[PDB]
Amino acid sequence: MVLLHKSTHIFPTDFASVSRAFFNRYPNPYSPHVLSIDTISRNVDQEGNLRTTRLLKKSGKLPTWVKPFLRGITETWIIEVSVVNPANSTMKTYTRNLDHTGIMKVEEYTTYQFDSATSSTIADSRVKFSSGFNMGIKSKVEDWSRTKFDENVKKSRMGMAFVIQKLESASFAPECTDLKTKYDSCFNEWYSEKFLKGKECSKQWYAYTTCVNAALVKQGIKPALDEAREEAPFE
Amino acid sequence: MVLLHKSTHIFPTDFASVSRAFFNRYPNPYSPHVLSIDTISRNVDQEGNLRTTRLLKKSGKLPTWVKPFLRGITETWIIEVSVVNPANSTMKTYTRNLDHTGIMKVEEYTTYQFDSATSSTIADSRVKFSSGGIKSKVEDWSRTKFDENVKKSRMGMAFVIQKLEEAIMSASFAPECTDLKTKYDSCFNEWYSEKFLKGKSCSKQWYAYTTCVNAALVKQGIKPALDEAREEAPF
Amino acid sequence: MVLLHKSTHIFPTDFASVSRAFFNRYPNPYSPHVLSIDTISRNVDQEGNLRTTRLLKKSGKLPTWVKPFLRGITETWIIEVSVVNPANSTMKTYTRNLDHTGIMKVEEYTTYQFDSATSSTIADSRVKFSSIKSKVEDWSRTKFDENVKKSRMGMAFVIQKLEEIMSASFAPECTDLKTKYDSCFNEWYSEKFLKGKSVENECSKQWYAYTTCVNAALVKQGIKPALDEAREEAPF
Repeated sequence: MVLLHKSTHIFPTDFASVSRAFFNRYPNPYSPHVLSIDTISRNVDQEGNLRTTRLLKKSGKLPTWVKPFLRGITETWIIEVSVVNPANSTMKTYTRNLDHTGIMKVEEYTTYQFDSATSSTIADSRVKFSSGFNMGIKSKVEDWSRTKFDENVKKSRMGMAFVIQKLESASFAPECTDLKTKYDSCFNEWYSEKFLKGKECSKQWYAYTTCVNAALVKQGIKPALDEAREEAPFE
Repeated sequence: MVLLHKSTHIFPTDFASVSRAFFNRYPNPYSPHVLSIDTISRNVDQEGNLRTTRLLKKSGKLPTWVKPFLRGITETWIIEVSVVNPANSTMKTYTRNLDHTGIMKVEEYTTYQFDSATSSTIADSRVKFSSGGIKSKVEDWSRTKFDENVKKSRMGMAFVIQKLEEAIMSASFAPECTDLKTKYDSCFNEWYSEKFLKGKSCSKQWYAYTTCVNAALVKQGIKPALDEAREEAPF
Repeated sequence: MVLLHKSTHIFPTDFASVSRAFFNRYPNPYSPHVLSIDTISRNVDQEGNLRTTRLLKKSGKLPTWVKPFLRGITETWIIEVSVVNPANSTMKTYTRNLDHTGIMKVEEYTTYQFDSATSSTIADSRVKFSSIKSKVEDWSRTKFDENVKKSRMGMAFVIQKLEEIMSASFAPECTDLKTKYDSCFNEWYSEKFLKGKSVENECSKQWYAYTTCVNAALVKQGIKPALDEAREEAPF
């Protein structure tokens, strides 16, 4: 069963601020379940657009309709894929869960564009919930999905606003966090001062990605992540 | 079965600040479950007192003792009724849930009074839990919920008061109404603080907003329960 | 079954700031479940170190594997024991749950020390969970990861706030007294004790009023025997 939801939020600020905030959105007080975020790949493609894949870990609980052994708190992984076009001031993002996909797959697409008439950045989100099994509890799944969607809409807008206002996070592998911080800082400067302006972090990136990959080898999620990295969600 | 709880909090500030904060208390980082707040009716009565009814939506979970089909995350609607007397610096407020009432009804009365002698505003709260073999469990649940609510109320109000004193908005349940709501609320807030509370005294903004909300409410399952509740006289 | 976890966090600030923040860490937006914190005992010992025992109450839920009547939201009590050596810029802390210990006991030790090479305060934490093995493991790992995050975010929040809304007593009738005591203590702690200038504050009147109130409330609480028992223990 497939359930679709959609939302629009308008940020009263420039595209550059919104996109930077996206890359720095966690941690914030409105997203308590997020535990870590790592950058898996990043490059500027030949067309001049930034392509990034990130991996998030969160705590959470499966719905009450699942088998009892699967109930309770656990950690889940999310892939996040994005493209930024600095010349057109556009961004597209996609997320999906990497685990529990037979029970529930939740995919979210968001596009960001600038409304010059109102000097604001428009974020249009579409979410697809794909539920595996029970039709007998259709209404319940529906209710659940709506509730999840509504919570996510709020968390997204509050968290982004928080970060935007602040501008004016851990690796899943603690031994990589310091390296991540060093890379992220380098990237943030380059992103704001060079890339978005149409105008450098190789050592920091190398150290960090080597650390993350060594950690990922030992993680059960790696095959699922590799598989998802094969997908082309924007195609 | 009826369980009663009471609490008092003293805000070390003036009535105007506390009352304004009440109308703008959400969102705040201490109340993650609140999803929207709408103004259903508002007027100054012939005695000069402000009468307001609002409608809140929250996410939440029913207690573990309910039927398995009812367990899990859901959304609930809350009615909020208030009277403000600016001459006497008093406010009274009442909330109750509109749905799930067969399982649990939770009613809260709060009075706010300015004590000029101690330069403080006293908030006295009373909560009545009316529950439809597991008495001790219901008691524990009610105590815990109450203690959580006391904390969230004082922390959230303090957060908002501090923001207003040193001088990110709430959603409508109907996203197509949120922008209209923001415009109405802005107008009201200015009138409330600068004119009403000072004894010196938004129709277009109100009209557009309320027309939007009512059109959305027609389509909501909660409308009959809301109408019923609006007939009640909690004070 | 015993499950062990460990973590390290480095705060880019001085020992005094980190230690003060520890005693004022709640409330903060990253720890929604904490409902109250009370000081049960405090003294400067003959060696010049601050010995404190505190009692925290939090809301929470037992794991899904417990009997159905025990499921659902509840309140739980935590003991927190600490020692501060201002001369050496060291602090050690210990927490454990006082109730439900037959189901799950969670003990955490944290040490704070100053790394002069990096001008930072190092916090080393070790957690022991004493308890469907895989499910318990998943639960413990998840709880640990959540707690590591809440601790670092909450501490950073409070440190930043003081560099640039108070906690409740479990007994509401004692909160005002607690605030008066805590304020006095805080001022002394930062201005005198951490600077090696005093082993005795002027907070005795505030302490007396507050502790008398708390103890009167504690007599009526089911947790008192468990608290007394835990206070007999010597975690360090």
